[PDB]
Amino acid sequence: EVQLEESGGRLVQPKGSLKLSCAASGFSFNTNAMNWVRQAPGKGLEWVARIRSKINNYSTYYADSVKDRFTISRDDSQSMLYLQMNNLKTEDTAMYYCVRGTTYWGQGTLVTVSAAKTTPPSVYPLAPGSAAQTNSMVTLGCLVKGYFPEPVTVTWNSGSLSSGVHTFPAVLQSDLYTLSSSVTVPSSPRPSETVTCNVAHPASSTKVDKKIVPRDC
Amino acid sequence: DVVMTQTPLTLSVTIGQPASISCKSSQSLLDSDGKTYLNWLLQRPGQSPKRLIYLVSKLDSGVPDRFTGSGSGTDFTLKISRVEAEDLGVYYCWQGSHFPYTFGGGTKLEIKRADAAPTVSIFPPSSEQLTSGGASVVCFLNNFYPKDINVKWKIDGSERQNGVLNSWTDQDSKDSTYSMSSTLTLTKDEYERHNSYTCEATHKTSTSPIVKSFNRNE
Ligand SMILES: [Ca+2]
Ligand SMILES: [Ca+2]
Repeated sequence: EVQLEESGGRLVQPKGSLKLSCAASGFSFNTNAMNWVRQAPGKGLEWVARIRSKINNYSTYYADSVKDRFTISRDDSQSMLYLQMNNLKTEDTAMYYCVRGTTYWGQGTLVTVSAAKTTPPSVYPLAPGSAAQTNSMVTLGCLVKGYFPEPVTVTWNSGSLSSGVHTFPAVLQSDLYTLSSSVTVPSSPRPSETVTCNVAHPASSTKVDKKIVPRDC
Repeated sequence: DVVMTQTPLTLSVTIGQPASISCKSSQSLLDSDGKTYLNWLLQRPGQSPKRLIYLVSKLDSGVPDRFTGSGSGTDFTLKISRVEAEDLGVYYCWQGSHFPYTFGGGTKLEIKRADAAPTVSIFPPSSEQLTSGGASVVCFLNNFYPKDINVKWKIDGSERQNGVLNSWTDQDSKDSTYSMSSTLTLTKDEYERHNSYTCEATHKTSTSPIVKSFNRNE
């Protein structure tokens, strides 16, 4: 199958530089025009750069906002598309997609341009105080506070608990993100069967497990 | 640059009902070679965009016949004969005729479902957090519809407006419902010199709000 895998995304300081990569497979890369398209957090798609095939002498095109700063290139021998980004600005913060023509999009790689520094989150369990006894369903959660940059992923019981999970998108308050996740299980499992959220902040190489324990005295 | 105008910004449709979305260009997309490079893409939540239509009306492989692309020059239409749950997401038109290759602003297709009251859960600050010097009180408002809800925070009967952070999930993949998280953050000191913490949920499903509360020591 056609596969496009972007690599490179991370936190860069304003005026900094970053090179993105895209590994293409399952098609004749060397005969295709390739594009970079970006999407700013919660925004629409924005076309960035285009590179033609060798037959068209690798002609390059750029959106006005990135022209002279961004460099699109390709290595046909390795089926690799590249995006070198110099003099980065905060408004360049986006998810960057590798696109074969106008047909197939990769998964995307997140680029954060900010003066804020990498900060691992604090992981807080959400356990009911003294809430309703004969409540057939029990809701539990995890509060993931004070991290940067995005993303953060939450998983429950190492991915076993899938149903009943509500993962809330992160909200940036003061150069720090806050996210929460909830899990609804029958009153038969928890407390008897333990409930743990698995939090991952790849940017700070943080992997934290928090067991949800009933509220003590 | 060619300006691509998409309308409506959002629409709410019942599964099995038709949908029609517009895309207009500031100049004709009919290219020098006689072909019109107008694509329709769907971005499902958490997914990357997927092209549905190309060359105005050509359906991509494995794209249901329920989708129809039409128009010419500057006026384009994407029509869905009857919507299915999997149609939910943001639709984009993308022109490839003139450089720079522009996109429309997007149209968010939402799934219309029956109203449903939220189920409300309240959570006090964890010990982990109190030890760290902060105190956050959380409220989960689960599986409600419509999205529009108001959450009021009350400390010892008195309304607090600052330090409140709200987040909504996307429509549930099976339900089409929303869930919401409401976090009240205050200092460990402020939290400890107060006993009653309440979050009040006012949703169209009832005139009376859904109240959930806790007391530091009980
Ligand atoms: Ca221009
Ligand atoms: Ca052209």
